[PDB]
Amino acid sequence: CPLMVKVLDAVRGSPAINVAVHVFRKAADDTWEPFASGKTSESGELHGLTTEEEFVEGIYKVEIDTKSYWKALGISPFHEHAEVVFTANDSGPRRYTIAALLSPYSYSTMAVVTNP
Amino acid sequence: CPLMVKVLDAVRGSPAINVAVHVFRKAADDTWEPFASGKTSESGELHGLTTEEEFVEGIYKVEIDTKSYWKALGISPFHEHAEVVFTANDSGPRRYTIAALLSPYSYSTMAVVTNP
Amino acid sequence: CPLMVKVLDAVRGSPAINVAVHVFRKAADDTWEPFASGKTSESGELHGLTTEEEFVEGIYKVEIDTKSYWKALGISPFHEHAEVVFTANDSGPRRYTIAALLSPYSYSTMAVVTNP
Amino acid sequence: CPLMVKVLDAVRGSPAINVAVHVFRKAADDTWEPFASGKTSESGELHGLTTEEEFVEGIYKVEIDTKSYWKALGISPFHEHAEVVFTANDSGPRRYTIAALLSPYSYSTMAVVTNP
Repeated sequence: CPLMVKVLDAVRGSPAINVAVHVFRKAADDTWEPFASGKTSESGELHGLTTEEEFVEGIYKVEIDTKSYWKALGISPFHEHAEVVFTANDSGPRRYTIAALLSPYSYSTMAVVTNP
Repeated sequence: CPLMVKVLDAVRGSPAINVAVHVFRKAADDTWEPFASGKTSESGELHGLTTEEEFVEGIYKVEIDTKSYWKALGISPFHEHAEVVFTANDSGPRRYTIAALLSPYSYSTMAVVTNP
Repeated sequence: CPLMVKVLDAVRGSPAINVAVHVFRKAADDTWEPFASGKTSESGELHGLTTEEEFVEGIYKVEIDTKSYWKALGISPFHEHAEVVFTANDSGPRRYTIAALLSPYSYSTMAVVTNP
Repeated sequence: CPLMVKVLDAVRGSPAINVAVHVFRKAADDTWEPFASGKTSESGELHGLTTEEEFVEGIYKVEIDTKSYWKALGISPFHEHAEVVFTANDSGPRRYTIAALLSPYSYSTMAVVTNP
């Protein structure tokens, strides 16, 4: 559990279920290499993306596919996706929870970072 | 205009128009006394609530009638209203903008305090 | 667990620990009667406030004592407290998670409502 | 002015001044091509990015240099930058305001889309 993503739906007051999430890591040649992906569960949470060993220092991008979520609810949202870009593990291994609260024309995102 | 209120609708990506706003000031006996009120304009803003002379240091509450706003859109909301409670402090010249971003099950509020 | 409160600190990227929370329920004479209170744990969470039996239909106010939290960190925040006011259980018993994300001049609050 | 960006600082309750903002438009080959850029004004706003003629339908990215903003205040931030990605749609006349509310470990963004 060094990386967990949680997504909530501010319209329904619920977890955002079946939201696709793609994680990327910046490579040596400055491109975004695919790192891990998954979908949020019935709790709005996505666990198991990576391991402590694999989640090395680097610049990571978490891309939450909000448009597809809204569209399947009948809403035409503003954003294509929510993107969260951050340096990880640069002072040693940490645990990151990336949370997103979604509305059709707005989101917020928060990171909780803990040292195990 | 030392106090302005702005209300935005995160479902429709618009100003929140015709929202009732009530301002109170905490009295000596610790009750909330009516101070100012109005309805947001087409821009989601409510100007002209008070004056520099009248807006003395004290504890204020801004109550925003969110429930009625959502009910008029046919959307079931969580909150009865949104409440913003703060102390006004003389600390050189100051203007307060209270912003609220509304979703059915969530709101965020921000205060922007500036000196012209 | 019909009522849980979670508080996060957007400055530190952490749970907001030792935050006082007071819950009130609107009485028959339209006053706010004390209902329950507590403090957030090391996880930022406050569990055990009430029981399914005691948490009847009504209008509830959750008052999160944000000012005192900030002040003990050396920050002079804007708000006195964050207040969350809502009708509960009016279509039968539900479980409510009230979350707050705190910054010195801003907060957001979200409710997750589930039917057990 | 079909596109305006506003950036606010939730730690200090102020406009976020002198923040670099870069706008990109998605090209045919799926890369992000520079489109407009500037730095926020004393009001936290960036006006004059584009024109109605130039701002055709397409996918845009607004990148806000949050990290440099926080570093200048001596505050350690989580994100590399804040990114807002959206489709511009002709649907009668329209003006887009992209707002971002910044905290060290969190941001929220809102789009206000209006027709004069």
